[PDB]
Amino acid sequence: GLIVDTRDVEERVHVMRETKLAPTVAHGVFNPEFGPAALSNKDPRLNEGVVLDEVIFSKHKGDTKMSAEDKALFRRCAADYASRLHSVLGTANAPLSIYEAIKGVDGLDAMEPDTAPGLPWALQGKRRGALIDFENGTVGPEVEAALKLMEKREYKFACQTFLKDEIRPMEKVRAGKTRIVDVLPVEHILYTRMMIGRFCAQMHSNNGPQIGSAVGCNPDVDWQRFGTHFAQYRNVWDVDYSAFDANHCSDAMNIMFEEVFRTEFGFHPNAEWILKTLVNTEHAYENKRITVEGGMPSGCSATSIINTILNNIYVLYALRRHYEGVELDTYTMISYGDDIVVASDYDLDFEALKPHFKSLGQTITPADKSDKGFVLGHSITDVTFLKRHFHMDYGTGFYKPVMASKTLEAILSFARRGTIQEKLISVAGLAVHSGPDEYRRLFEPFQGLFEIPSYRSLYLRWVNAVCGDAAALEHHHH
Ligand SMILES: [Mn+2]
Repeated sequence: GLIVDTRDVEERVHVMRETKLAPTVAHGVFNPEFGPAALSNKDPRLNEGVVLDEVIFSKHKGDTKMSAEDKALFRRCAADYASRLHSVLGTANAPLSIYEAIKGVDGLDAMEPDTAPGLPWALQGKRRGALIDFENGTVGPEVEAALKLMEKREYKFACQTFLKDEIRPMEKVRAGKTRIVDVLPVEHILYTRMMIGRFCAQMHSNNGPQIGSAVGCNPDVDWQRFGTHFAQYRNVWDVDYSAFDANHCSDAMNIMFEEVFRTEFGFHPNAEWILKTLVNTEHAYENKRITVEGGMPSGCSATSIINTILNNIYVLYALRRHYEGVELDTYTMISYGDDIVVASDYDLDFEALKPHFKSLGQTITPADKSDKGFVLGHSITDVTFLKRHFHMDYGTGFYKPVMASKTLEAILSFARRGTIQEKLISVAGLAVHSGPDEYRRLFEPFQGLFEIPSYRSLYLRWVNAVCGDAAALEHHHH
């Protein structure tokens, strides 16, 4: 994004906090090169010269204005992807009711009752529950008023910069690279869900290579589906971006919103409008108000879907900008936000695509260090996706999502107080695919103090999850 204005105002929107994460018993055993992100400039771990807001907004180094020709190409790619998307999902894209937007529907989680309400409510000491009845799925007069402004396209708002309390590599922690959540007003999230939540629900339910989206997938179940699909192709590329969300140019965002969320695909006219309010945004950090043109705000509602859609269009765009005769069946891919796996039988020169991604303001690099850039010949078993490898389970012959042990060690080394038992059961679901020896080793520090699921129990759970028929078939003989 391009920072076009910065000004100081009277109202100080607080951003500095103390971490809720503490080391666990596993920290002393694994000693990970990971720690809680700095949530304050006074944090002693920070390097000299580090000012949080400067580092946080340093990713905004311009809004790439695409040529007329490139925008035309982009719109064709956006429309072609949209065509695939709405062919698979259908056109049942009318607004959710206020009740449905709050309470959720099949394939769309309910709204969080006690997360940050955003501005100006945070400054007024009003929590989300003061504005919305999450039990009954109704809204108070303030939100009702705001919804009318959105209906009339007169609604304006500021985003609240919220520091992400999370574990990061210590290199990034000390550099002040604390990630953020751009907290939009609760009514904006509500209306966005009203406008495109039905579409988002359908995206989740139809996740896969066909629509190029893994959003709403269950890695336990879907690694078999994804792994088997990508194993059929000669080439598989693990592509990485740098600041994917920040570098979405306004042209790309606008054109995507225009082609994907058209009224002819069942959307209300304000679906495009409310999405377009994400393009030029004002961000509150303490007394500073920073206006950014371009880039996707780091939200938690429709952000992953939007980023996933753009990722799909980018690949089509880049390939078509370099090669002639490129269509959606020239390659295959799946994406979750910035994360992406691409495959094709064609020897696609991904190194040569670099400048074409650059015309979108995006910088692509291979997942591995840089073996003289991108290369052909890699398979599904070489790549990572959602921090998970595609490994073959010897017991079943199904693909399983295997996380690196150092990742799991880092995850296990920290936790929010009072949540550890819950976290361990969750992480056990991730760790089971590493095998019984590694599973045992990872949870050994917690044995006795907490209930650790048996490897056996999680393996059997997984077998049925990935293939119920296989689980059944194993009981045919004594
Ligand atoms: Mn990657």
